[PDB]
Amino acid sequence: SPIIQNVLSYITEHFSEGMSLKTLGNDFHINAVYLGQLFQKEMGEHFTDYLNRYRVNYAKEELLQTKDNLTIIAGKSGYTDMAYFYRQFKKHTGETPNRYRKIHQ
Repeated sequence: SPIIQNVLSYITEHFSEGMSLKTLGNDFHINAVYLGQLFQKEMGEHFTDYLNRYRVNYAKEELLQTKDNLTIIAGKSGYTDMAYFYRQFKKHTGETPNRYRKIHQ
């Protein structure tokens, strides 16, 4: 099992919890800088950009499947910084969260 496979699978299991190269490095006992570099090499993008797309893809479905609160949904998607969530959702869907909800729900 190459390291990259283990990390990719780990994201699927834990995407909603606090996660970074540093927490992954600690969990896997592997140098965090190297983990980031290996990720950039194999995936063609930064770890955080992959993780944001993954989280936003969850958020966008949760926004349509529920009438639950937006901040609550961001929390369930792995965001604690709401300004950051707002930026990231816009980046990965092309729309603001509540606009996306409006167009598609």
